Amino acid sequence: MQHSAVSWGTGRAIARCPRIGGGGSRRSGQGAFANFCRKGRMAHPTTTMRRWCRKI
Amino acid sequence: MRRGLKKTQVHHQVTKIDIPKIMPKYKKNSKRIEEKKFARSLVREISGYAPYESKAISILKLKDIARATIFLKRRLGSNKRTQKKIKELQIAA
Amino acid sequence: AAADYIREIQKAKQSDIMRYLLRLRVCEYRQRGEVFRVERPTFLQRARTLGYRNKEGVLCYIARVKKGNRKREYNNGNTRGKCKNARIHQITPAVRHQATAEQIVGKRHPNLRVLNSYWVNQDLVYKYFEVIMVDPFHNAIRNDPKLNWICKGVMKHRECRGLTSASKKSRGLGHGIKYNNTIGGSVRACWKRNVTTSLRRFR
Amino acid sequence: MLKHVKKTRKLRGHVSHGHGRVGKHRKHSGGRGICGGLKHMKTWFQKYHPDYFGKRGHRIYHRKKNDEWARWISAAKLWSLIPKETRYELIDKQQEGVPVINCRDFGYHVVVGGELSLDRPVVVKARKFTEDAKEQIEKVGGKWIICP
Amino acid sequence: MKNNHILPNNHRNAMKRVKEWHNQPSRAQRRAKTRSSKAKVLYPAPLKKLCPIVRCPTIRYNKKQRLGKGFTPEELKEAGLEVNYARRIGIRVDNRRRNMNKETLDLNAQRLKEYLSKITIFKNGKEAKESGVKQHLGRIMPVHKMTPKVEIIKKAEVASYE
RNA sequence: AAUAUAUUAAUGUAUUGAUAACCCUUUGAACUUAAGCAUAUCAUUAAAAGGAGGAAAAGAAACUAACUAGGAUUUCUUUAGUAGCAGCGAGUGAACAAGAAAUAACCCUCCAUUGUAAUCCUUAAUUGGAGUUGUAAAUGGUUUAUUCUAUUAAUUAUUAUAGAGAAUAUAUUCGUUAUUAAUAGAAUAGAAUAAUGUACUUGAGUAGAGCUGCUUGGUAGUGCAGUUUGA
Ligand SMILES: [Mg+2]
Ligand SMILES: [Mg+2]
Ligand SMILES: [Mg+2]
Ligand SMILES: [Mg+2]
Ligand SMILES: [Mg+2]
Ligand SMILES: [Mg+2]
Ligand SMILES: [Mg+2]
Ligand SMILES: [Mg+2]
Ligand SMILES: [Mg+2]
Ligand SMILES: [Mg+2]
Ligand SMILES: [Mg+2]
Ligand SMILES: [Mg+2]
Ligand SMILES: [Mg+2]
Ligand SMILES: [Mg+2]
Ligand SMILES: [Mg+2]
Ligand SMILES: [Mg+2]
Repeated sequence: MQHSAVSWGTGRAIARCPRIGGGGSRRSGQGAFANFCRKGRMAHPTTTMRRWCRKI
Repeated sequence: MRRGLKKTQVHHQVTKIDIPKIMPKYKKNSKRIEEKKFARSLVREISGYAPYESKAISILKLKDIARATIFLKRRLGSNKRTQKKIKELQIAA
Repeated sequence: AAADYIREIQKAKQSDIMRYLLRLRVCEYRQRGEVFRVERPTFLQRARTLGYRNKEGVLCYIARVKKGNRKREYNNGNTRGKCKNARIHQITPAVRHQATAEQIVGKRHPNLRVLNSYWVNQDLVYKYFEVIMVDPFHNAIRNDPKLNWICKGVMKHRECRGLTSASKKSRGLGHGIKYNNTIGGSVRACWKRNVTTSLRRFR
Repeated sequence: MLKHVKKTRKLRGHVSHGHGRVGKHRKHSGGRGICGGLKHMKTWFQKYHPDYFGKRGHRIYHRKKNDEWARWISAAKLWSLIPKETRYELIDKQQEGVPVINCRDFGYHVVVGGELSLDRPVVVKARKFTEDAKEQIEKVGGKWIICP
Repeated sequence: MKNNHILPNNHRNAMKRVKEWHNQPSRAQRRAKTRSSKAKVLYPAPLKKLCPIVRCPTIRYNKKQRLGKGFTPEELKEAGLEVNYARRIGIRVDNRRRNMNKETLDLNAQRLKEYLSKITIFKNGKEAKESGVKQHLGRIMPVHKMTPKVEIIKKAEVASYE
């Protein structure tokens, strides 16, 4: 979640998913911020809240 | 539910005692008090009264005691401090 | 003895003596600036109980505050929000006017540290206070055990953190059930430990 | 150990999960929390929870829990309060001795009614015997004393 | 909400501010480590100090006795110690407490004689380190939990019991 | 150089900048929830500014209770999603008692023996000052022994106090294991050297009232502040 992407909207013959803004490289214009995007975070990230021990 | 149980209450009996403390946090000093009470009677003679205390004297010269009580209740807070001040002013008038 | 005849004289501030003497000093203060330097304190017996000692390295100053509320400053009364919070005029400050007198004199002199302050006299427009400041880097105050505590590291700028006795009262500390807030340290320390839920190991 | 398969593993391959096609699974249809108790969730409050709305009674600020403590046992279980060693000795040999029970020494304050176990007289100490507990203790031949 | 449930009450920021107890077995190792390292610094002296016996205030815990904080100086006057001398031995002193009865004063006065009959005093620390005496580590003379006792009485006295 | 102090325009002393976690003050929103929304909630939050330390803040009752009574501060369990607050709607929300970790109390403010400022800074120097509108501050680091921490350097079988692991080829080494040395720092104890008079202080433009605004579960102040008045 490091970048600052935002969706471009409809009317451009392109998908709705968030695009990397800016310009000047091959990176600008690619998708972000989704589990089905490359170099994007996964849905339901694991955490240390999980119960590690049981009680007998 | 506390009402009916309070009507019947018996206290466990213990023998009492009264012993004064070895080192108290407050030692009443007789010498230290009498210098404060003697110095105040000297300073009130050289200095005068407050401008609200001068008006309360001249009202008490007309014997408007019921008028002078509401005059001091508006200035000071409590009713006890009014009746302590009237005894100081009725002597000086 | 002579400590008691002076303290009873300077207590009654409505008498014939003190009304005469306070009128002269106010006319002396208006010719001066904001902060100026006096040699000996005006209220001698009051300043002595607050820790003053006639030693070299103990200095006294006098400042002034304008005695009123302070207005919020927006362009036209537009706060750009809801109507729950749009009041401008009737808002009271957080600390007393004794505390704001210390921040003025403490900022102008970064050389020294502050001890205490008290009231002197009033006008229509101003309130006058006297501040007592002491040098930490003098060799006469670095050596005695009576004031050796003020040369520590944690005693720098006690006004900006609210540790002097003038501004300590506004934080609301004490014993009992009336001070249920600030039950640990400060106000914000009491709130943080109450909201957070504890997740133990076995549960 | 004994285990059960989750319901998600049986649900792969079907176009939806168990949520239908016409009425889809959206976020928060009907509001969040317990909202709408007076307009459109009126029928749910009527069947399962009457007395939710309104005020009743007198309000007391700061009830003290420790000052209003009261524990109760029946009159029947007073022979069970006697410890296991000396309870046997009263049965077989010391058949004439009368046991003395202090209910506050075990942590009970009030004695509600019931029937005593055996036909021997006893001595009971507590606070606030009920009216049935005064009756069935004295029927055997006992005595009740209000104890601090 | 489409069945028979109780009214749920779960706050909105319940899981947003969380404190986790991951360091629980590692904390208990450290506390026993500094406790054992403090024991060698004062070798012949015990680890803890003496405490008095008091009653609990309310009516729910009225029949329970408990280790209090400190001794009033009047109970030391019965035993014969002075408060500047008794602080150097392992005795705790409280000055805020007030005396109430005779039974609670004769109990604490008897307890001070038992502590004085056990301690010894050497000359200097070089003499004390050389003697090998077992060092106590727990609480010093605690209270013990009572067992209830039922008294057996004869048949005649129940008409005139108190 | 700037803002200030000390000595005689010159000289000495102190502050200024960096932080992206924890701590103490100031200022302070809206998206959102209520199936709309304006009091309410998000929130004593995010952003922003000021100030210090390896921790900071707090701390020796103008308390809690109604018992046969407890005893400075801090932290954990529990009381408790309770008493209560609120278009009494959505929602929010404490304390005593009880079981533990850790324990420690003290100093100024009078008239301190007036048969004597006995004090304090600075100078190689009663040298120059400060101070009676009231200053008062006992001193020796030598040596011996023990324990702990950090960093460097050295020796380790081929039976084994060494079968943790790496590297080469298809029986050998570094280490592990177990021992010493050097330097720096800290603590405890012994021996020796230095040193011991007199001390009856209790907190004012404060505490509290009238009007006004914020805050809290506090309900007709729980706490704070401006103005007038003020024991
Ligand atoms: Mg990734
Ligand atoms: Mg402090
Ligand atoms: Mg579908
Ligand atoms: Mg549906
Ligand atoms: Mg449909
Ligand atoms: Mg949100
Ligand atoms: Mg809405
Ligand atoms: Mg909606
Ligand atoms: Mg809307
Ligand atoms: Mg708020
Ligand atoms: Mg600490
Ligand atoms: Mg501190
Ligand atoms: Mg809140
Ligand atoms: Mg003196
Ligand atoms: Mg080898
Ligand atoms: Mg006082």
